[PDB]
Amino acid sequence: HTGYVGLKNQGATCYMNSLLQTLFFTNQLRKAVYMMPTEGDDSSKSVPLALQRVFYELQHSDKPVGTKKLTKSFGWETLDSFMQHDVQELCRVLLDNVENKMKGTCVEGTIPKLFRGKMVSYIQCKEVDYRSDRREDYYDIQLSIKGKKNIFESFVDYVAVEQLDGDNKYDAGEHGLQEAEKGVKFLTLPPVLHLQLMRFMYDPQTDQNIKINDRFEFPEQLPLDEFLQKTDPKDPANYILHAVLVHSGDNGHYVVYLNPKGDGKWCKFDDDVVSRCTKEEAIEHNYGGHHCTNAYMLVYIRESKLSEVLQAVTDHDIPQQLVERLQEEKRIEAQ
Amino acid sequence: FRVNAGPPRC
Repeated sequence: HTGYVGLKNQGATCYMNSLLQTLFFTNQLRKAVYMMPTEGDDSSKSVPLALQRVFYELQHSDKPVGTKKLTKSFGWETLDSFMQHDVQELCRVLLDNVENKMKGTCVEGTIPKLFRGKMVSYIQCKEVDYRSDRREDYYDIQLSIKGKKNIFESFVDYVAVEQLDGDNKYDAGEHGLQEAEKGVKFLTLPPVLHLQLMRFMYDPQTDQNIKINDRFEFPEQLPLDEFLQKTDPKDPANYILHAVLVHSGDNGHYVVYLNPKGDGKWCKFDDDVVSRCTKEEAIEHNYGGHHCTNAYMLVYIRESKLSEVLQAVTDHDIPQQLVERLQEEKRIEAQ
Repeated sequence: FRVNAGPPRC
């Protein structure tokens, strides 16, 4: 059909399937996952082992792939589990498990190398001369949509200066209570940028959460060099759109649009159905307007790292011991 | 504000 296989819908996994494909086509991450020393792990208790199983099935199987073992592995079985969490939190669970299992191994540091960026959070008072420059690391960025036309305005809002004035002034300690400014500036941007849009806000005296189906534009190519304190020639902050995680409905149907090779040949992944689609269906048709189908997550890849992030993955990159273990489990399932 | 659907978180 398309050389790509889908994932079976077996429950209220919601965004999970959409996330998995996005993680599966992060080829460097997939090859890193394949090499994790999971030989001694418990099959039904190891999240990395479940992820290796899922990636192997997505790469080799011709039939839709199931995720019961994975969902049992990270223990999201309560009724509201997927509804109570967001995609960032599930991605953090999976990647934290993977990174921790990679600690003390030959594939250590892959997660920070692919998804970690550096940020500066600053607080400076206008009256007294004091400055706090707490430095923070990030693996995902949650951009606001309400009132923002496109990604550029959302980023401007993210680095916007916030005024801490009377009745909300900043305690400068030795300098006493002072009026100040709080803000955030970007130091670095990861090779793989996980942007999540904020399409649900609390509404008092109402149904407590209304879906924000407002129009919001995102470009195929995202220049973010202007949002860095110090730029760098020969490595500009130009990013290529890679994944578009889309939701239809209200407070739903979750579908992921992906061009795995970064060539602009877009595909639609609707659980077990993977088809070819236009760029317009993947980008223009998911801005939102007045329908209910709009994008909630964007995944960008830096232009200078595309080839390394999207390394071609052959069936030989999977360690033969892992292949034997997975084949053994498949044999038992067949019997 | 929230990115996905579900119960309120605020």
